[PDB]
Amino acid sequence: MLEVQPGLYFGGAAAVAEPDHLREAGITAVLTVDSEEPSFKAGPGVEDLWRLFVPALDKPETDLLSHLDRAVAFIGQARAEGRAVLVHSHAGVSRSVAIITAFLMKTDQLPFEKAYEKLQILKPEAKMNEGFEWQLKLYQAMGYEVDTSSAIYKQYRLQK
Repeated sequence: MLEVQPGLYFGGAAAVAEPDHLREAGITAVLTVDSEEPSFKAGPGVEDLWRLFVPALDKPETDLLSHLDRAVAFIGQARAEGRAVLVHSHAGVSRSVAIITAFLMKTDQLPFEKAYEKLQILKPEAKMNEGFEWQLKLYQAMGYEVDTSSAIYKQYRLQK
C-alpha cells in the first residue's frame, strides 16, 4: 500500500491481500481495477466496505476513459462520507496509478503531466501505459469530464 493524500492510498496484491491489514489504515472503501473482480475474507468490517470495480487490464486498448468519471466520484463521495479509499490492482503501477492520476487531475483541474508528476515523485516505479496516458490526456481536453453523448466520445468508443 501507499498514501497519496489524506485518505487516499494505492497498491497491488499484497495491499488488499489480507483485509485485516486494512483496518490498520482506517480504510472502509475500496476501488478495484483488475482483470477479475475480487473476493475478501469473512472478517470484521468487510461488509460495511464500499466497493467499486473498474474492469481493466494493463493493455493499452483497455477502455478506462469510460470509468474515469465514475471512479473519481466514488473516491470523492467516499471521502465526503468519511472513509479512507484504496485504489488498487495486481501491481498498483499502471491501472491503479492511471486512475489515481485521473482523480488528482479533475479535483483541482490539473494538467495530466502536472498531476502525474506528484505520482512519479511518491513512486518512481510509476509506469502507466500509453493508452491510459492519452486517454487521460484526452480527459484534460473534454474538461476533466466525459460527455457520453459527445462526438469525441462516440468516436473514441467507436474505434475502441
